[PDB]
Amino acid sequence: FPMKQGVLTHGRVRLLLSKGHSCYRPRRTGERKRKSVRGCIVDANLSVLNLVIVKKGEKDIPGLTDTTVPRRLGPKRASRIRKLFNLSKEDDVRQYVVRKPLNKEGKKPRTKAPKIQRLVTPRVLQHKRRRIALKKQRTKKNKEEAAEYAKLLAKRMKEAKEKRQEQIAKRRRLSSL
Amino acid sequence: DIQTERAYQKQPTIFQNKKRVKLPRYYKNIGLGFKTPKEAIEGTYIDKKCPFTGNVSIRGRILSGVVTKMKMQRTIVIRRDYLHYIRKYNRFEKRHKNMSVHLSPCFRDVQIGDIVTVGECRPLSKTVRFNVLKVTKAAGTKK
Amino acid sequence: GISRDNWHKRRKTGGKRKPYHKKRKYELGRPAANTKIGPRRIHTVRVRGGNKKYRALRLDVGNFSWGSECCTRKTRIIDVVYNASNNELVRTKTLVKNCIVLIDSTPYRQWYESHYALPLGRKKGAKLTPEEEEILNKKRSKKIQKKYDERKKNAKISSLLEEQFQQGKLLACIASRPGQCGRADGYVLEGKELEFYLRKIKARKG
Amino acid sequence: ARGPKKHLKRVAAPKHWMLDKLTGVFAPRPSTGPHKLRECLPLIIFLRNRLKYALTGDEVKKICMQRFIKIDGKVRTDITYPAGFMDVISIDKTGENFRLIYDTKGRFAVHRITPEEAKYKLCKVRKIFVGTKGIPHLVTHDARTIRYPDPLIKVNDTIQIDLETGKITDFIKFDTGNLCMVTGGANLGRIGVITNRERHPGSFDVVHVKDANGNSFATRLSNIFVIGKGNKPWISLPRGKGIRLTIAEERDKRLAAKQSSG
RNA sequence: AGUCGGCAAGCCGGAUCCGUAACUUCGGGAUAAGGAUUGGCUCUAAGGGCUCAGCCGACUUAGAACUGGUGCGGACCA
RNA sequence: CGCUACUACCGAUUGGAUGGUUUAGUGAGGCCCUCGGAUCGGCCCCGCCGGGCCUGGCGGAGCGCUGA
RNA sequence: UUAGAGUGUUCAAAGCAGGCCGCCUGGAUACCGCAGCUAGGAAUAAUGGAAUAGGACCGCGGUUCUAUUUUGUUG
RNA sequence: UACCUGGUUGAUCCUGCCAGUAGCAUAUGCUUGUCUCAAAGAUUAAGCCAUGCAUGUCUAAGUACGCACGGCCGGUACAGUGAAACUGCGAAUGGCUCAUUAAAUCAGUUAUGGUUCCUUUGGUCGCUCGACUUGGAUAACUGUGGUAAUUCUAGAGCUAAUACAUGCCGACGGGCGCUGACCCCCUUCGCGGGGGGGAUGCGUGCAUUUAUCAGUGGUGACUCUAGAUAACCUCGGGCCGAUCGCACGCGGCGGCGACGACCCAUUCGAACGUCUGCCCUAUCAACUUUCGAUGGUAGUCGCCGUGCCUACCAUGGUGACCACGGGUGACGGGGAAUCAGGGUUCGAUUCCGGAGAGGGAGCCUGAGAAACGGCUACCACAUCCAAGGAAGGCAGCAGGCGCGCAAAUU
Repeated sequence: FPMKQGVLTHGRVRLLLSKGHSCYRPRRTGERKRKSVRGCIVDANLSVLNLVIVKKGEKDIPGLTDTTVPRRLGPKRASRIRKLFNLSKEDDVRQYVVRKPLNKEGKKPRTKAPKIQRLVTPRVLQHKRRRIALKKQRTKKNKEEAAEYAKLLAKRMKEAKEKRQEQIAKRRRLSSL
Repeated sequence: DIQTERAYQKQPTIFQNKKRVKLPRYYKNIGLGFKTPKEAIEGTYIDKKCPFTGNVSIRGRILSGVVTKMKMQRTIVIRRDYLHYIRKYNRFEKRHKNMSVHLSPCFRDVQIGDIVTVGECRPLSKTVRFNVLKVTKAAGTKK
Repeated sequence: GISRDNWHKRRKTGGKRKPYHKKRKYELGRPAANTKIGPRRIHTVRVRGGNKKYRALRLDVGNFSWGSECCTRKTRIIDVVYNASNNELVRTKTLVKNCIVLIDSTPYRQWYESHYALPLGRKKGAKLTPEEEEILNKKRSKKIQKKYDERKKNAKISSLLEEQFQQGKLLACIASRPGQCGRADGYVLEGKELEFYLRKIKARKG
Repeated sequence: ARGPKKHLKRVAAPKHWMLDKLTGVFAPRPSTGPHKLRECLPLIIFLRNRLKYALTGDEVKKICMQRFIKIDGKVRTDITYPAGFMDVISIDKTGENFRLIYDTKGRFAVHRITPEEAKYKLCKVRKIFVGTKGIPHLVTHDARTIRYPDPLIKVNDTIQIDLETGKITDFIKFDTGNLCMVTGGANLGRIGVITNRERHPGSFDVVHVKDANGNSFATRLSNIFVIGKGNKPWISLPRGKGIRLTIAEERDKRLAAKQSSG
């Protein structure tokens, strides 16, 4: 039973674990479950302790201070590349990508490069130029239709009053009959 | 007179605190050719469930009945008499359904035996779902 | 949980219903907010349809309106003085719709003295020291004076209304449901309605 | 239930689809759209059970994903789309235009229209909404909220919109004398002139409709759809012209057609 | 289980709110049986006189909050 | 009246059994509220400095502030 | 579903199809009470009107408020 | 096809039942060649269940550095498939069963002017006055592990977004109202009156909440829709696009989409309500109520109407026209059997509606669930264990046990 951080005991308790807690992985969305997790207080009743070296001492352990394994992958987001190689907001960034040569038996050596995400390309600006053009036609459509309607109810302006021009004109003719 | 409750009751639409130097009662047409009674316009009562001076919309069905009890306040119970037809014995049977209707105080004088015309509206209480629209005085009873 | 259903209670005749289906989700009821006076604390809850209600738990300010003057300013609530429903909601000061509260007069006095520039409040014997409201009293142009002094035609306010401007606390009524909207809005009592609640408030003293 | 329905049994489908009850348990459930589930006609039926273009359910899906069926100027790819009343079904491959209007019976007739008449259709306004900035609106019977309409176009009229532009061109005012196309109920499929209007406050207003042959009938105002000024319509009518000859005459008409051709 | 035998001792006990059987001479049985509550404190409501408002006057009941090591008919009475 | 068989009835036994509905106690669990603050941050603070007050790296502590 | 129209499933129970040297058609109709809605009829059966006339009509005379059309426009 | 015959008597005519007669299912017995249809663990046990399966899902168009395959024209990143994983959506439909339930469910009829609604469809989406693209985690993966055991997971290194946060130029150049410095014109002995402009700052989109003021378009009727003003704007903050793919033609402009959202309609509903309708029972005649029973007022809560709930008042409400109580071998209806005309009986059962997943209860997620092929308890029952623990719900399809007169292929 793993130990959950911040439980303030060394025994074992059961807790409702949800989306976000440790020692639990929900299967359905919004699922909760009880799990018997162990306390955070270290004691003799454990099988394993995970330790992480903070400050390296003067001596060198042949197990951990010896074998260095480089970073598995390089940065993938475009902005993270600029922060790595101290690059400007204007210079090219595409050639500064960390590619890795892959070599194995049966295939000739290729080199794989990850696809840079959140990089400015003309496809983006062509996409950005399109929505602002859509904003243009909407404004165009609104001022056209309202003004077209504006003369159209004004087409009924002198069409609604000119009929009442005949209503009271008989109202005086109805008085003289 | 009025304002006999803990809260200050007033018609929620009209605004009675305009600077000066009587009161403009609110009343609506109810529809379906039902004439708003004179006292619903001149009287000063305040009822939120009155179909003329309150926030209820008359809709659905329009029934009729006869008053039987008035001991309840602002509410009376009418009696609907009808004949249920039974197929086997080709006859009828008197049946009755008494329902509780809200009687807005615009109808001052109405006694046991008068025929009222009620109208459906939204549920006003646990049992009340109708409102008194007009009151036809009982047969004779001119004294 | 607590449900608000019709079938759990007796029929019109008095006969007992027998439940034919267990408690449903759409017949839900929640614990009451019981909002108090203090620093703003609002918890939003998800409701039917993926919308939100704002459970005001503690409120200090509120957008109250002055009817006759057609003015409204976001002032701070002071106390709860009267409640028609339950007498225990003024003891444990709780804001619910249709409650007589006290609000500060300053956001209104400074408006009425900027629109009419008259001695509102300010009991005689002491005068303004910073002299800013004195700037509001004088140095008007002659053209603007004649439109300003004709505001004296309606510069009067009720004796009952100005009296509470002495204390700086106005009696206001809550109009928004704070346990639902998160806001505590309302209007300022005036005329008969103000005179009515004063009769109900003094009668509580005895 | 615990939510909305998603299936439809073969027996509970509306009868005017004319689905035989031996093929499958279910029926094509019309996806939500501009028309109600009852008055609609899923285009899976219009292609498999009306034109015999397809045979199975997979076959219309292959047709629709070819971008071949153009409904009201728009191309849909959903087989269960509810092609309702007066929806122009144009096909570019065969150069054919279909308009869904009712037969003299309750069923939908397969009407073939000329292309230049397929670029417009009639619609029945439902209410005159007023937008958030004094912008007038109307909603047609196929849920087309058209803003800035003509001020005279009231609640129970019809309008002649153009499909590609989506704009109103002309409208027929609702009054006695205009033609009508009863849509719903017992007289579903009758075409006649409107002779009288009966007001009923609160309830539904019933309108008396005289047919071209003089056997006048009545229908509530909700199920009426004017189509033309006077007695000359604006749409090309199918065979029968919406008269509903009595069952005595379907017998003599059919038996006369037997020995006439032989 | 002692003993001829529950002898002696013990339990029960006030009040408020509930609830109360067999049987019966219909009156009873009956405080049947069986439950719950009970302190302190701070309040609210109701119950009157004298000239609508003002001025006097007493006790009592019900309800609420808070609070104590669940203790509250704290002894007495029973 | 007597013999045999069967079916119901009365009947001491404060009979028994199984359901149902409950009064009163105790009351799991969730939910809400009032707190709680494990742990994870960032800012600020200066020292060491490469570029022309802004920046990138090294450490610290008040946790001074703030957030989860 | 029942009744029922059409149709040689080889007949029938079925089914909703099928028919002609691309066309021609079908997939109808009736009943579905009781209650509610709509229009007509006025026998039958209820119920009401005016006999302390607070009766009906016909014109009136005064009282109070009010759409106002009017006072050329400004009160 | 509206039909009767035997049996009381010494014999007769009657009342009258018994027994025949014919359907209809349920079981059962005997028998059985063909062929087309076709019911089938409802009745007793909504009793218990081994095992297996029954809900997953990728397009050119959210994330692709797994060589896991694979193209070479590469250095201008990613040919192009693609497991896995993240994200999105669905899992609330269907299927099963009939225990509960007697104005309840349900049916017809209407209302939602008293409410919510994923999706689809159509509208809206430079109106608002101050960026050529921002931030840091995490999965897959590498490595180290634990426990007898699970669809258990811990620790350490990395690494993406249509995941999670943050946030702008533009439109935007001024307009429109409020403050109004100030200036100008006529008349007046004169203060005075009228006609004006006006710097500067402020507020100025929708949605939200409240208050007030007039009648664009509506209804049978709004406290409707729209309009104006004064403010409010929830940090557990309402939007106003920091996305994606194909063609590409002319400093930058343009097509076709995909996805995404606020809001209004629309569809799909759902949820409450209206009127009328339900079997047997009086050896059930009064019932309900300060433990809400019936109303009033004000609130609380709820998506909204309402004793739904709370407080304060009133003393009501139902019943011989059968209330209330009990029974039901009662899910309701469309229907089925049988009939001359009337009826009688059945309806667990493929369609619609309801209810439920061993019994009750509580709840997360979501537009929608009080979900059970989702969780949390308790009760009952039961599995695995290394004895520390872990795990379960066939009234889904098969199948087994049980139960029975009674019902099929793992």
